[PDB]
Amino acid sequence: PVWGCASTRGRSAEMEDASAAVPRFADVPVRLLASRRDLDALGLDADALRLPAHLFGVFDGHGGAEVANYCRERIHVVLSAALARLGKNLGEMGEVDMKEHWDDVFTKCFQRVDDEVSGRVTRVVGEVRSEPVTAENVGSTAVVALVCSSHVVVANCGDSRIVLCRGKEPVALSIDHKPDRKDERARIEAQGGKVIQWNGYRVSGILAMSRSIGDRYLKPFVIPKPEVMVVPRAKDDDCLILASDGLWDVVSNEEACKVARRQILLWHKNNSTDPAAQAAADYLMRLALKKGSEDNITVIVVDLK
Amino acid sequence: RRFHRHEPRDHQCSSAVAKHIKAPVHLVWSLVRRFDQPQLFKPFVSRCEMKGNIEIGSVREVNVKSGLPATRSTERLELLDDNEHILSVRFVGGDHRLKNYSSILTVHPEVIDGRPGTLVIESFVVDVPEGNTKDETCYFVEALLKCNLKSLAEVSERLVV
Ligand SMILES: CC1=CC(=O)CC(C)(C)[C@@]1(O)/C=C/C(C)=C\C(=O)O
Ligand SMILES: [Mg+2]
Ligand SMILES: [Mg+2]
Ligand SMILES: [Mg+2]
Repeated sequence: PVWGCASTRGRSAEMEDASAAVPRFADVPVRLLASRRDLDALGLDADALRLPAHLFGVFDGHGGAEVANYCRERIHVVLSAALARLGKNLGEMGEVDMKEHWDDVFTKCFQRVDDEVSGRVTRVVGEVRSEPVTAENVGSTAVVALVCSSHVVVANCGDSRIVLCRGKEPVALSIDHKPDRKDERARIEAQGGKVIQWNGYRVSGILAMSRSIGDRYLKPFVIPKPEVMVVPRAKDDDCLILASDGLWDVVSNEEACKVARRQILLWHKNNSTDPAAQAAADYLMRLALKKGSEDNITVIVVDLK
Repeated sequence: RRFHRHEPRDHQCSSAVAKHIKAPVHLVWSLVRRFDQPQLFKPFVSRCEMKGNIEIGSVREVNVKSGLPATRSTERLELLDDNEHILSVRFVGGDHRLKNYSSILTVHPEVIDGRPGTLVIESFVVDVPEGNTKDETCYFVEALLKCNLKSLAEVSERLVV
């Protein structure tokens, strides 16, 4: 329920990174968090219970910042409406496959945002727009973390990454969507595309990721379908780190976890966002700058304990 | 086709892409001929600097946007036939992997849906970089060219309404 956000253009000409932090963005149907049997054990299975959730997001735009900003402004609204609708449908199923439902709600949310970006569906601005938001070569990564009392649900689409610092060990809650992945290469080549090593493995030799919002000039090879990971919260959990590759290209998961935990503990022993988590995010950002990153850097740190 | 028939050696690749545009040829050519402003229709160009007037041998310095395998390219004007609508450009520098890249773009009249329209053809010959195949190099260049001609079509058709 507590976070900090550090974000800088860095040594770059333009700023194409965006981030979002929306507390109480939606109410999560509890049937997405606990089985009907464990809730029925407490008698909390007849009506439609809901547990408020927070949403954090990092969006690394390319070819411009319009798509990243649009994801920041729209993803939480669409996801909130989708969860609201699914709440009126979980009670009609004897047993809830929670992981498949999370995958479906995040897939439909990301696909809706992508269709709004590309202009395949209309968007509300008292007025309606139907043209694409920007050119066909503009896109953005999207990593979102839904945090609630019981679970962290991660939806990833691109090469931005989120890491859970749990105990003495970092746990990656998202796998980068680089086109050299075996399953992603198999999908792209199965659709008739190519993954070419051209200053890195790239779709058609151009884009260094296989999934993103927008980038309609590279469809159907680049898709907006996210990978979702549902992880229950434990007392080992310390913090979450959501960042663009401006941090991950120069800082590893372990170094980021130890640095963030040490900075939070240091602020607490020595002494809306949280000041300690903000100190952690700022330290991570300036550490990525010090290591030599020339990229935009965005870091959200979510203190869990 | 006499303008897009390169003679590639085995260590190189050469190809061409075409695009039909619902706009008159002198408008499309009026866009393409601006050697100093490739951002007029190239979606990947962010900045372009050129000194002096446009003439055979002029050199433009191009900076491309993010999300690409390169950042800058130095390109020289090899040919500009205003009345034949022919533009030929050679890459002479930059931080990219397109060595000895030469392209020829021609603009031709054509009737599209009963209205005046344009056929744009852009061919190229380029050295295959070490580690890549011909199919990969031609596929990458064809992808960029297809994006450029699509954008040229959209800007040209938006300038008719
Ligand atoms: C978009 C981009 C990516 C690269 O990796 C090379 C380079 C920087 C040259 C380029 O501008 C390529 C431009 C090409 C092929 C054609 C053109 O636009 O006439
Ligand atoms: Mg970017
Ligand atoms: Mg990277
Ligand atoms: Mg980046």
